[PDB]
Amino acid sequence: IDAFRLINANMMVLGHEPRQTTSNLGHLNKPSIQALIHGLNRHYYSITINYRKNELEQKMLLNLHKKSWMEGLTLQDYSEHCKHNESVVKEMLELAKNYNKAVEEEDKMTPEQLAIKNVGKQDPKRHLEEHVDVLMTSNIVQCLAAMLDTVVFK
Amino acid sequence: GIISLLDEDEPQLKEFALHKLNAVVNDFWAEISESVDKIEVLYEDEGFRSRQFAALVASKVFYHLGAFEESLNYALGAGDLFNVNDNSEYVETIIAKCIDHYTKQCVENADLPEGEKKPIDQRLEGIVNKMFQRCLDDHKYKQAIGIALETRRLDVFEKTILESNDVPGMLAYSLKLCMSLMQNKQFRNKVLRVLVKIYMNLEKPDFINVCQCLIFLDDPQAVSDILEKLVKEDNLLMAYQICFDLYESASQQFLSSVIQNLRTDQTLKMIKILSGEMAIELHLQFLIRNNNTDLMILKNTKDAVRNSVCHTATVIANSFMHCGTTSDQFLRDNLEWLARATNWAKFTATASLGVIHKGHEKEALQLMATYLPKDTSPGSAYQEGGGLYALGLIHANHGGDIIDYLLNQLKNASNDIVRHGGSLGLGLAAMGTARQDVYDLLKTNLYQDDAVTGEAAGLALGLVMLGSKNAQAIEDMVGYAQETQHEKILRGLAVGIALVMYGRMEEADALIESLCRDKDPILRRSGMYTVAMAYCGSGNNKAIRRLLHVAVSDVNDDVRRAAVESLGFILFRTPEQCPSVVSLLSESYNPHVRYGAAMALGICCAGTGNKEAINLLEPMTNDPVNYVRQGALIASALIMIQQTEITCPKVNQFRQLYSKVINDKHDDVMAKFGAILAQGILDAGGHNVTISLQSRTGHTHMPSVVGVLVFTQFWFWFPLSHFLSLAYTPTCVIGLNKDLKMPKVQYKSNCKPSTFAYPTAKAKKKEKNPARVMPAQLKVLTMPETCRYQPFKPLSIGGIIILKDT
Amino acid sequence: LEEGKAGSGLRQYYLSKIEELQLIVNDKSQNLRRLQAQRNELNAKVRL
Amino acid sequence: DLYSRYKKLQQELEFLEVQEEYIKDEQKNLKKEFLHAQEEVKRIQSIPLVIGQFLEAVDQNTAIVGSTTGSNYYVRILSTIDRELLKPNASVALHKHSNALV
Repeated sequence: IDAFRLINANMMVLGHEPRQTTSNLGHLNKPSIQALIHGLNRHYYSITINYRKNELEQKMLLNLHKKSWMEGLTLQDYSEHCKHNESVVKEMLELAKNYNKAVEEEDKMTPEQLAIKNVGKQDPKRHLEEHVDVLMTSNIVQCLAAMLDTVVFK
Repeated sequence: GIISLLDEDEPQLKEFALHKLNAVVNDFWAEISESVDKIEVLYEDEGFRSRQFAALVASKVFYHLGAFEESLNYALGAGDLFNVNDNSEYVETIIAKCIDHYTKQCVENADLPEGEKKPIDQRLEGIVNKMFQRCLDDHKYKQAIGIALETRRLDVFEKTILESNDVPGMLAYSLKLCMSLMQNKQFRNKVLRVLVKIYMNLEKPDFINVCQCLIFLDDPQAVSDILEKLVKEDNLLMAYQICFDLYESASQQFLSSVIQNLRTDQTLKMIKILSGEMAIELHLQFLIRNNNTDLMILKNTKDAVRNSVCHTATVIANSFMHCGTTSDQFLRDNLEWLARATNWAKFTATASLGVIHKGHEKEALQLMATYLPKDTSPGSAYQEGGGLYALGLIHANHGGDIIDYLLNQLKNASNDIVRHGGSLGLGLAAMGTARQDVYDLLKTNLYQDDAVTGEAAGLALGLVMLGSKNAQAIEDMVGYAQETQHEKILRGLAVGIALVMYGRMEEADALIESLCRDKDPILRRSGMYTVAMAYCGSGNNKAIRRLLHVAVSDVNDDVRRAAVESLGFILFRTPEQCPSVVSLLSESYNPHVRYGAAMALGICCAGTGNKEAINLLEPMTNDPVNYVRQGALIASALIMIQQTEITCPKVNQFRQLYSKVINDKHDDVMAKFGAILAQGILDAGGHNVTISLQSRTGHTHMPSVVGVLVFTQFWFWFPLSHFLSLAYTPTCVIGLNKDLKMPKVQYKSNCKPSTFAYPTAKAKKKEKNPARVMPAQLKVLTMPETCRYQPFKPLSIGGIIILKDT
Repeated sequence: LEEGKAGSGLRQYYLSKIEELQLIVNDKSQNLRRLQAQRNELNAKVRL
Repeated sequence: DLYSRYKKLQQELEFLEVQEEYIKDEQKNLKKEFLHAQEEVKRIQSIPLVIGQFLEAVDQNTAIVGSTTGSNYYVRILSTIDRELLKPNASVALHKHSNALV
C-alpha cells in the first residue's frame, strides 16, 4: 500500500517538524522508503496504518486463505491426498528416486574432492535435506495407509 | 557362596554365616547378589535375633550392587547393630541417602501442612541428631546451620541456634544465606519469626535481626508489637535506627499499621519519623549545599535548537542532575529554546519544574506561582495539565492536602487536559496509600470517554491500588477495556492492572494465565509487567516459563521487548548472570529484542560495577539501528551511575561520545535523544544521588522499581521520563546525632583521593547537610576514635544513623 | 566432620559433576548460538 | 557455609538448564523462520524475468551488465550465487523492477 498527507504550505512561517509522541512517527519513516518516494517527504508526509480487530472476522478470513496450504474444506484437499494417496504419487517418487540417483551420484563425488582440496570450499553444495521431505511423504504413506485398517474394517 | 549355610534350620549356622560375610565379603561383594532372596528369609523372620546383622550384610551387597534406597530400607530394619559401627566408607553414602530422603520427606509433609503425614521411623531421624552430635561437639557452626536448613523443621533448628558460645550475631547473615537460597515463603517466615524471639530472649539486644524480619516477615501486627515493646521499654536513642529502617525499607501500609496501633516527645517523634519530613529537609539542604553540576554541557545542548524530539530532551536531562535544588536558573539561561516549545513541550517544560523541585514539600506550591498551571486560556492546555503533573511528582509517596487541591481542580477547569498530569498527580500522591474515594471518583472520571486521558486514569488507578490485590478494581478496569476505542486506555490500564499486583509470586499466576493466554498483544504486555512486579526480587523459574515463552514464539516485537525487559525487574537481585544468559539475545535480527535486552542489562546491573555488561553494550551503540543505540546510551549511563573514571575506563569515553553524537547533526535525532538523556542519568542529582532497586536490608524498593518500569517506554508518553525521578535515592553519610541538634564530626576514610574525585590521610565529610559517599567507600571508612561524638551502632553503610555523645 | 566437611566433598561433587555436565551442555548452546547468529546475520542478509 | 553455598550453586545451574531448553526451542522456531526466509528468497522474484547482455564482474558481490535494451548497469548480485556460474560473458536475467543480478 502507501500513505500520503499534504503538508500546509502556509506553515512556512512556523516550523515544518512536528509531531510529539514520536513512537509511530520514527517507526513509520523506516525504511526511509527509497529516494523518489521520500523525495515527496518534502511537501508531503506519510501516515501510520494499523489493523484493528474485529478478531472473529480476522480469524475466519485467516482460515479462509489457510484453505490453500491446509486443505480446501480442512477435509477435502487432504482427503484428496487420500484420493491420490501414493497413486501416481509414486511416479513423483520415481522422479524423486531419480533425484536420489542424480543428486547423490554427484554427492558421492563431493567428499573425495573434499580430501583433495583440503578441505571445505564453502560449500556445502546443498545437496542437503531434499528427499528427507520425500520421506515426510512416506509419513503420509504410512499414516494414510494405516487408515485403511480403520476404513476397511467396520 | 556362603549363603548356602542358611538352608539349615538352627540359627547358630546363620550367625556363623554372617561371621564369614563381614570379613571376606571384599571379594564376595558380588557373590551374595543372586542369593539376596535367600537373605530375605532371615530379614523376614522375627524369631531370628541376628536379622539385624543380616540386614547389614544385605545392605553391603546392595551397596556393591548400586542399590541405595533399598539399602536405606534395610538400614531401618537393621536395628541397633547398624548405626553403632561406621568404618571404611559406608557412612557418607547412607547418610547422604538418609538426609536426602529425610529432608524431602519433611518437605513432603510440610506442604500438607498438617495431618495425614507419612510415618517417620525413629532410627532414620535418630541418626539425624545423633550424627549431628559431631556438629555439636566439634563446634562447627557452618555445617550445623547447613543441616539445620536441610531438616526443614523448627525443633532441632531451635537447638542449633541454642548451641553454646557464640554465634553473637551469626543468625543475621545466616538468614541472608537462607533468603539467598530460599525457595518459597511458606516455611521461610515461620523459621524467621522464632529467631527474633530468641534474640529478645538473648542478653544482648540487636535491632538488625528485627530489622531483617521487619523487611522479610512483613506483617502489620508485628511492627506494632515490637515498637509497643520499645515504648514499654522507654527506648529512645537506639530505637532511632530500627524506626528509620521502618520508614525507609517498609511499605506505606506497614507505616499506616504501626501508627494505627501505636496511637491507640515520643508521640511527636513517631509522627516525625513516619512522615519522613526531616529526611526531606536534610535532603534539600544536602542537594543545595553539595550540588556539583556543569552548565557548559547544558549550553552545548541548548544552542543546538533541533525542532524534533528535543522538547523533552534537555529539560528532562537537567531536571535529573539538578533534582531538589529549587535554585533553578534554567528558564533564565535557556529562553529561545523554551520559546520553541509547542504542544506537549510545555507539558514537559512545566513538568521538569516539579522534577527539579522534588522534595521541598512546604513551599513547592507557592514558589511556582509564576510557573503555575495557567489556564490563562491562550490554550496551551497541556501546559496546565503538566503543572499538576509537576505537583504530583513532588507529592508522590507521602503527601498532604495538596492531593485534594489537585482533586478539586480535576473536578474543575477543563477536560481532559487536566486529567493528563492532574490525575497522574492524584494517583501518584496516593500511591501505596490504598486510597478509597480515588477509585470511585476515577470511575466517573474514567467515563468521560477520551483517548490521551486513557494512560492518565490507568496509571493513577494502578498506583493507588499498588499492593492491594483488590478485586472490583481490576474487574472494572478489564470491563472498561471493551467498549473503549482507544489503545492508550488499554496501555494505561495494562500497567494499571500490572501495578496493582506487586510481589505476589504465585498468587497472581491465576490472572497471569488469563492475561498471557489472551490474543490481545497489549494485554499480554500487561501480563508481562504484572508477572515482573509480582516476581520482582525472586529468581524462580516459574515466571521464566511463560515470560520467556512469549518472548520466543510471539509475532509482535513490542510485547516481546517488554518480555525481555522483565529480566531486569525479576532478576535484579542477581545481576551477574544476566549478561551471560542474554549474551546472544542482544544479537537478534530485530532491534526490538536487542533494545529491551539492552535495557534489561542496564537496569539489572545498574547497582553493580560489573564490566561484562559494559562489554556487551559496546557493540550495542555500534548497531546500525537508531533506537537500539539510544537504549545503549541510556543503559550505559545506568551502569555507570555515580561511578567515576577510576571505576570503569569507559566513563569519559561515553561522556565524550554523548556530547559528540548530539552535537553531530548527521546522527539520528532518536538515537541522540538517549545521549543527552544519558548525561542526565550519569549526572542525576548532581552525581550525589542514584537509583537503587535493592536496599542493604534485603528488601526491594517499590517506588524505584515502579518508577523505572513505567519509565521503560518513553515514546508513547513523553512525561514518563519524569517518573524516573522517584527512582533516584540519596547516597550520603548523615552524622546527625539525634533530634534537631547537629554535631560537628569528621571521620577518616582509607581510600585514595582518586576514588574521592566526583566530576590518603583522612577524608573530610559532614558533620550533619550531609556529605555524598560511594557504596564502595562505605566499607573502608571508620568511625572517629578521638571525636566527642561516636556512634553506638557499628557503622557500615551510609544514610542517617545514630551518633552518641561520649 | 564425616557428615560433613569430608562429606561435602561428595555433596559438592554432585553439583561439580552436573557443573561439568551443564558446562558441556552450555557449550552445546554456545556453538549453536554461533550458528543461530550465523543464520540470524544471514536473515539480516536476506533483509539486506 | 559449605552446605549454604552448595545449595547456592544449583540456582544458576538450573537457570542455565532452562536457558538450554529455551535457546533450543528459540533457535528451533527461528530456524523455521529462516526456512520461511528461504522460501522468500527462492520465491523472489520473477517469473517473468528480463534477460540481459552481460559484460564482466567488477568486484565482490556486484558486476556490470547491459540489458537487452543495451545499457550498462551496476548491481549488487544475488547473494547465494556469487561467481561460479556467472562467468565473464553470459546473459543474466535481470529483476523486473530493479534489474538486479540474479
